[PDB]
Amino acid sequence: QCRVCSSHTGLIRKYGLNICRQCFREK
Amino acid sequence: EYDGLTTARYDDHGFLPGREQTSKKAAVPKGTSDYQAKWYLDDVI
Amino acid sequence: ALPEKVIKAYTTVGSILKTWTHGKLPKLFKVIPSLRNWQDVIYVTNPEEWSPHVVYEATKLFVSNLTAKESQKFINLILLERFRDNIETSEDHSLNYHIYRAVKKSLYKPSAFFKGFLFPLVETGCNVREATIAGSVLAKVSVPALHSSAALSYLLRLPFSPPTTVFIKILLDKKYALPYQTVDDCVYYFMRFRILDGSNGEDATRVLPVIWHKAFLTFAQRYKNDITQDQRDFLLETVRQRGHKDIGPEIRRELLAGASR
Amino acid sequence: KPAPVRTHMRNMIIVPEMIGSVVGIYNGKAFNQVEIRPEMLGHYLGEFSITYTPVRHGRAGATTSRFIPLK
Amino acid sequence: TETMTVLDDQYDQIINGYENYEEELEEDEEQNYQPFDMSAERSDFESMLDDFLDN
Amino acid sequence: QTAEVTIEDALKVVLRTALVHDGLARGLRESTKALTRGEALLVVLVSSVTEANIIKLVEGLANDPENKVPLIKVADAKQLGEWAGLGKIDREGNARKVVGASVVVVKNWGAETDELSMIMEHFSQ
RNA sequence: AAACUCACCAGGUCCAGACACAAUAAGGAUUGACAGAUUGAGAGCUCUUUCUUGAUUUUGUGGGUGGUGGUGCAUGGCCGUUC
Repeated sequence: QCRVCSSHTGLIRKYGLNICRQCFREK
Repeated sequence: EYDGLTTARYDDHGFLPGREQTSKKAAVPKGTSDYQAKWYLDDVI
Repeated sequence: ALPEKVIKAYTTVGSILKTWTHGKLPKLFKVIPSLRNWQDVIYVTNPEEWSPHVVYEATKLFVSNLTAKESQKFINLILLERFRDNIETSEDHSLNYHIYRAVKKSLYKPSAFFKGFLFPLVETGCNVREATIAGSVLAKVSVPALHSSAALSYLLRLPFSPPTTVFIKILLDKKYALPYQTVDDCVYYFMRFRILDGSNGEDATRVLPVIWHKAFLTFAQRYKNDITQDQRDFLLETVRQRGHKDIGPEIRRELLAGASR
Repeated sequence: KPAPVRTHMRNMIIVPEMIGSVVGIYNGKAFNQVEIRPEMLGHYLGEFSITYTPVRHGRAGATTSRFIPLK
Repeated sequence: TETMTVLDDQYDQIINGYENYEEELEEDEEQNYQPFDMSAERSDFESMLDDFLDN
Repeated sequence: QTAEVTIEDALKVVLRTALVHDGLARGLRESTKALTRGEALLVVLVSSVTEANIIKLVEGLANDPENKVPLIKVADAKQLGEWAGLGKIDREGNARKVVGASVVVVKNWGAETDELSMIMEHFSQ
């Protein structure tokens, strides 16, 4: 995530960008 | 009768009664945890 | 320029004790302070990037083993970047196990606590809450009062900080006596607002959050006698231009009533 | 019959030499008493485990404890 | 009411060493600026080391 | 061992006044045992003896003057117990009471390096 | 997918009293560069049985300084989000 949410589902450790699979169409 | 029942007087919309039909079988080998006792020597007759 | 008998001991150390679980440990990392060259000790500590076990019990490399001059250990600088980690290097900013188990009971010689592995705090940059965190250090293990008038004569000579007055809060229920070269340090604190024609300057408004209401409160606690007595109205500008309502009349009594120490 | 001395792994191999002694062996918690003989050859001491209250496919009575009585 | 009360003016004289901490740090440093040894690290220093490279 | 006059003016003026430091270690269990186990490099004694069951065997180091062996005595008995740690730590606001001792065993000296160790080599002439 | 991963488990202990004064506080309170016993299902740790100790700190206690309990309540910009 980037600190403007409490994002707990679909979490990301990949590649340091912290943008979810559900956040390619949001973030 | 206090010990000759299966269900308390809650009939009068609640429980289907859970029947615990005791059909025990022996535990022959040595050493038992919580688990392995009932799957020791099951002579399924 | 060193022989290769000793160079070939401290390069492949990241193969054995990376995952410290059990066993009887090898004997070429503990022998670093056994080397009489202690230029080769304090910098070959690998200070800040470890995996397993380090904030409370067991870092005592020079506290009570040796004297209290060179590694007099703890609170500012050399390991600041690990002291600033686990309050600031996660989004929840909480505590865990690598930042729990093996430093903070270094205090068994607390004369080996105030120069030499971390200490020189309020001179060259420090935020509001790093003797509040070390208030847990100074309020879960012992503190002398020998250093209390070494942390009242010294800390107020310097540029200003909230951790100084946090030390004041931790260290003026010790109730052990004031040297008279010291008492003038804490008081120059509220006067400089008006000009008579003492006539004052530009450094007018000093305000800080809640531990400032809890910590000037520590220099306003109990006594009346052992100050330089002219400094009463110097501190009564908390009722005069900063007037208080709730806990107001429970402040002003460092200077009014009790028999001093 | 000697004493049930405990042993708590799943990839350790016993060698047959020791006719006449007893060791208790890991089954998940407890220590199965084994009078150690040449009657085990290179197979795991921690193979002594089928660790569950048994799989209810013929008498499904503990599945009846998860269902819904309902008000 | 501290009055001498040894030794409050110095508190055994580790009281000036926080402002000039790198000036009382030299009150022990100059004596032991030492080069390297193989015989004075330990006496049998070629006997009490090799416990590491073989796990 | 014990203290001279110009170590009266060392001990009373410095160590007995060093009420925060108290760098001394005081006879019912251990100072003739400090003539047994071997952990006494400096001893400081007492001569207002009335607490002295072992001190009558510590005073084998009072009336036998190794020559670090100085022997001339001081008076006050409960010095550490009445001031400095074995009891009363009557100091800047304290008022305590624990029964103390009379037989100092100094091993180690801090910053006061050779202001305290004047009991070394200056009597046996 | 291997024990770790991996969010759970079958059994153990390194460790909690600071701040004041109260019992002992330097005859060992409690400290450590070490020698053993060390093992709980496999460990480092302890100092009763070499000796650093250095004034400091041991404990039945409570305000709570310790918010390294923040879930926060919104408040101040700032950009996923809603337009």
